[PDB]
Amino acid sequence: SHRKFSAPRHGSLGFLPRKRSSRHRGKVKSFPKDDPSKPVHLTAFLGYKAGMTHIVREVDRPGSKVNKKEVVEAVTIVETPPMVVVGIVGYVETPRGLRTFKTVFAEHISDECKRRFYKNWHKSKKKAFTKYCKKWQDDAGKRQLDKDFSSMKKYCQVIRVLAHTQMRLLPLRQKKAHLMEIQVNGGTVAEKLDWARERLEQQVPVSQVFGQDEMIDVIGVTKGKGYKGVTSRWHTKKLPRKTHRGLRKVACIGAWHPARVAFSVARAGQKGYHHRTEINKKIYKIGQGYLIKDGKLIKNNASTDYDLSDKSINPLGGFVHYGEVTNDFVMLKGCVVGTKKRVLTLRKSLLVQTKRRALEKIDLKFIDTTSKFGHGRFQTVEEKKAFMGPLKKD
Amino acid sequence: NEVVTREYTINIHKRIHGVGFKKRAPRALKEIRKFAMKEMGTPDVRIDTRLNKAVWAKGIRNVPYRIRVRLSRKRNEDEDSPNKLYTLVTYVPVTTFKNLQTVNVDE
Amino acid sequence: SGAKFRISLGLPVGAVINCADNTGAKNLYIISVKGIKGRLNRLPAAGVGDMVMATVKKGKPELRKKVHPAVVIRQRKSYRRKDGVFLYFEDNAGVIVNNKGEMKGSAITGPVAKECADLWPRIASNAGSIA
Amino acid sequence: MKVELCSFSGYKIYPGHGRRYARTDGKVFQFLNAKCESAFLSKRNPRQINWTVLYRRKHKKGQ
RNA sequence: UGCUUCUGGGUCGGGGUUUCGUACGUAGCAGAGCAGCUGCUGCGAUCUAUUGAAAGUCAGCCCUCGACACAAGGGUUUGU
RNA sequence: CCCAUAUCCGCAGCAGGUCUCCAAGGUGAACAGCCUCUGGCAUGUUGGAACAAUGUAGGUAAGGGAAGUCGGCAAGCCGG
Ligand SMILES: [Mg+2]
Ligand SMILES: [Mg+2]
Ligand SMILES: [Mg+2]
Ligand SMILES: [Mg+2]
Ligand SMILES: [Mg+2]
Ligand SMILES: [Mg+2]
Ligand SMILES: [Mg+2]
Ligand SMILES: [Mg+2]
Ligand SMILES: [Mg+2]
Ligand SMILES: [Mg+2]
Ligand SMILES: [Mg+2]
Ligand SMILES: [Mg+2]
Repeated sequence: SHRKFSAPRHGSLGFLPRKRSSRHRGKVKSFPKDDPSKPVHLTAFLGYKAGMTHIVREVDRPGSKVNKKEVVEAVTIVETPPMVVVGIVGYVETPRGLRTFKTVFAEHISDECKRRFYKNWHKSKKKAFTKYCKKWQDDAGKRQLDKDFSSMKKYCQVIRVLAHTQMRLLPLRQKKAHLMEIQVNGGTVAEKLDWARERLEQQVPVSQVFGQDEMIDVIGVTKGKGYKGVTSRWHTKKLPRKTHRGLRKVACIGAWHPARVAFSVARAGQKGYHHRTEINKKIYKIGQGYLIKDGKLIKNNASTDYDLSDKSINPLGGFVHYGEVTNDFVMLKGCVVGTKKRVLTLRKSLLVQTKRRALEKIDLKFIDTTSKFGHGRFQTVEEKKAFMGPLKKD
Repeated sequence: NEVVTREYTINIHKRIHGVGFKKRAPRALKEIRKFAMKEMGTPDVRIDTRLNKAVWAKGIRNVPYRIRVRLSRKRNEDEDSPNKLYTLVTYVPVTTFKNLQTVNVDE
Repeated sequence: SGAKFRISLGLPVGAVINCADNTGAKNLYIISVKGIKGRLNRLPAAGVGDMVMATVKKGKPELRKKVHPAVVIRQRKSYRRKDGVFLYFEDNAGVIVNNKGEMKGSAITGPVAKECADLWPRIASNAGSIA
Repeated sequence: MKVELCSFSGYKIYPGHGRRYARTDGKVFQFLNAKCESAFLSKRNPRQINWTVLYRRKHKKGQ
């Protein structure tokens, strides 16, 4: 018989199966559709979730209750040291879909990238690309590369660059770089290859990919949470306290007929560590990394037009469980998937951004840099010392 | 230099963090014995009964946070024993733990 | 024009709040909330600035035994504002009104939340202070 | 945005920190954290709490 | 994820951050009083100074490159 | 000699049953509960490593306060 009172089902069947992701680094499932009339540009990037904070800005929203007024907004800090292009991969459109046509690699590949090619770097002899790299040094090999580059011009329709991160500049334990294809959108196929060929072994800073006030998508793997029951995995109603044999369950997992449990019924199992794509996360700031100019370390990348204090984005005591952000970073509005240190794929939007929220221009008045390791109450150590005064340590 | 002696401070606090009350002191001994093997590489580790008394001096759950020990690698006089050497872990009473380094002891 | 923002709801159905006007009612017993569509098993809830349907449990005999439209003006449950401020009051209060939003009384005791003052001009003009 | 001061401890509260309290008598207070709020609501006098600005001023600790 | 680029991670130490709230001892003509001796000496909860002191703080916090040792290894497989 | 969480009866070294005598200090009204001495024991027919779900047994919870449910069942408030 029909269920007495209507109610929406718990959870979305569009995110099934609720299993551990097969990839740790978020995969770009769909790159932006190429527009041949735009200049050659890259469409994605890799960053690492440093941590969260909040900022003060004045909203510019005509007809809104917060028009001309200051608001406090949470933001996620993603460290984005420049990537290094090391290879090109070309694709051919076939009636069975894009097929990898040809891959070319640069002559020199840093050991961070090579670590990606091994399961035990300690035990290996580091022989990767030791014989390929010779193709760039002899006339017979060189004449074979430009033919490979010429073939990719005749036949390939999609061009991507194999860029990798620079793990030596991060505060992390890992030394193995994250390597990913990035589609080269823009001009003709020939213009894509000349642009990509010129940038082999070169560095591509995040600013060259993304801009201020741009809406982007973050792709990553959520925080794993292990085996979970239906109450926590699916958010079903807890049964009454009197229930015998447990109340953190779904009471009826199906009807007599069909004589099977259906795929649409909440069950226990893995929670978290799911691949997810989130869209429309606005870029609030592309902060510049530390520079040594005239013997001085310039690090006031957390200063604003309305706050001239020389402080970095790092909070007192550093980003908890992450470290210190000393490279370029992207300040995203809101929260993103993953743990601290999680590698996050930054991708340009697949949509046309014509909305007041999407077009709004961000102007920061303040960036909170108090300690997150507790209830921090000082923005800077200079401010803390001036308030507290001398201590017994002094 | 098989026969060597060094003085260590063992941060028991971080070794037994999260352990249940009735298992806290027993696991301090297990971590002290695990620590000695790492630093001296001798599966035959002998813990002085005075060090055992120091780890239990406050009960099963309120174990001391830090403890200053001394490790001496000695030759096993037991020719039958498969281990030529063994480590002896003794107790060093200290008033303070501040600025105490790993120190070579010369006998 | 400018529309109010979501705030934490502290007063489910069944909450008895003070009556902060001079009608005669001493407290207001919330029996429902305006605008609540709701879902299975979820109680309708109210926050500062929300009109509700209430009964007087303690007060003048004429005000009891009937349903009045009331408006919440203070709540003990802290709610975030767009400036990041988490505000809460010492007690939950409300005032009786009519469907048009005009106060059945003429004076209010205690402060009134800015959320409610903006939404109800007739209540605002009677508020001694705005929090 | 301007910076308030904790009504109990005298520390300054930056935007997005602590809570604001409005009493039925019309007085409004700000608190840096639940520790300061807890002391204020249990009717503790800040002049006897060693780590407050009122205490150190009273005992001339900084001076 | 790491396992020798005079380099690496580790341990301890130090520094930062942070929590609680001002340590033991010592001094006090601060202390309601009381006792003994001719102002002094004792008992006395608590109070003030030393003293935002002491204590803890990664075990899944941040930075050290100070001390100490360790690190160039071991086993089983895999061929067009 | 055992006289009972192992010498007795329950098929057994069975959380059951089975008649008595002596009876320390502290707190306290107290043969209450809590700690200790004399005397006794080794955690109740196993250990090690983990700290997922669901349990069993204990706790805590903002705002509301029975709206839950057949029913305030359960817990909670009160307590000398
Ligand atoms: Mg129906
Ligand atoms: Mg039952
Ligand atoms: Mg925190
Ligand atoms: Mg229901
Ligand atoms: Mg037991
Ligand atoms: Mg046993
Ligand atoms: Mg037995
Ligand atoms: Mg509650
Ligand atoms: Mg409460
Ligand atoms: Mg009912
Ligand atoms: Mg019902
Ligand atoms: Mg009952």
